[PDB]
Amino acid sequence: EIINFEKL
Amino acid sequence: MGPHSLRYFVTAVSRPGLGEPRYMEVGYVDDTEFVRFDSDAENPRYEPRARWMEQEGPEYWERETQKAKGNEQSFRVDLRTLLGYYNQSKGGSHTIQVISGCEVGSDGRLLRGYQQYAYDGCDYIALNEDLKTWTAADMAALITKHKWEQAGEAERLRAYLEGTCVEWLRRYLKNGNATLLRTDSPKAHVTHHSRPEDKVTLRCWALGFYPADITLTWQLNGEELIQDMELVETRPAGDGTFQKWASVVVPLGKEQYYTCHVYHQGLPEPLTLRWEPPP
Amino acid sequence: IQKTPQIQVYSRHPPENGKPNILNCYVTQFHPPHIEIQMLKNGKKIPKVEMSDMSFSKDWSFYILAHTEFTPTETDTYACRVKHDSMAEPKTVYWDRDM
Repeated sequence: EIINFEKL
Repeated sequence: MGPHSLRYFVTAVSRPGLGEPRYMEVGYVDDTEFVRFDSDAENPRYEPRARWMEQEGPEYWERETQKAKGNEQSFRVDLRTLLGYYNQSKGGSHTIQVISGCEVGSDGRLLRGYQQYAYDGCDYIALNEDLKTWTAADMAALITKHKWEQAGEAERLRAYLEGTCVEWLRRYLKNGNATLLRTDSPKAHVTHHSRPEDKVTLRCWALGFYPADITLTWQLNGEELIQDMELVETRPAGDGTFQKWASVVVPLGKEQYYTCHVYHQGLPEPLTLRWEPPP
Repeated sequence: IQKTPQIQVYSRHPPENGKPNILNCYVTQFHPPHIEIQMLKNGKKIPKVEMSDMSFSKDWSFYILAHTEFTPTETDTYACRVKHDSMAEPKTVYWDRDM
């Protein structure tokens, strides 16, 4: 299960 | 079962004027792909392989599809953000890639965590070994660094790494553990090829092996020929298995003085072969 | 930056004349991911070439496996031709059945 990515 | 890894490979590629960015999430267990999201479809969804499907249920993959589309759109913004950071024209194609995941030891405990970013194929920013601080690669990534340092992004990742990531990995095995079941020993043979004059080439082949890691060596009466040896990068056969070869140029008539050695985790012990001419 | 593709062309199984086999063209070490790959039989594009999904490795470089069905003969010449932004001109690599 992949993480939720956060804005760069 | 020794150390194990869960890793996601993420690609976001803009193509201005030619459509929306192409987004992909690819999940690997022990370097075996087990799931893939590809945004390049009318109604795109997570495509788990048979095992993870229905050994997890439809609801779950539905929710991961929705999380994938969420990530997709967040990355869309990021591509625009990075144009600004680097003062790049809006008309060119650019890529962002992530490797994200964890590795556990045989005790089930987290060994290593992965959260690393690249822009146009160069390192951008990465979570350090300490799982607390970040390595920015350049001035643009310092902007991302400061921002994440403020929001406590590192702590957000430790929780995922030590919680969700690690637990998924523990769940996979027991249940399965299919990389030793997927272990295939190389089958080796030596071929013989003519060079100019009084030299010949002996080529040691390893075929049909998995996983990809392998070693081939040539020995002249004990003592690896640590040079003069040619080889190719290990390469896929396309049926799941891999191939490699190593060759040496030896004198004509002296082929029986050379031995090929093949080391692969699938083998009861290293293979040892010579050129066998038919009679 | 931009990385320059490396190419290998080789059969799935040891080739023997007359026996259906598969011809691979394995392209690695390239970036950006847009790449144009074709396989050629005796100078002419083979129309039915199947592509793997594209992946990338730890160093960020992409890779992909093109392949096509073939039955080797003593004389037919195969090649794989790759067009990619890192290269002024298309790189071509010939199948050598000893490699």
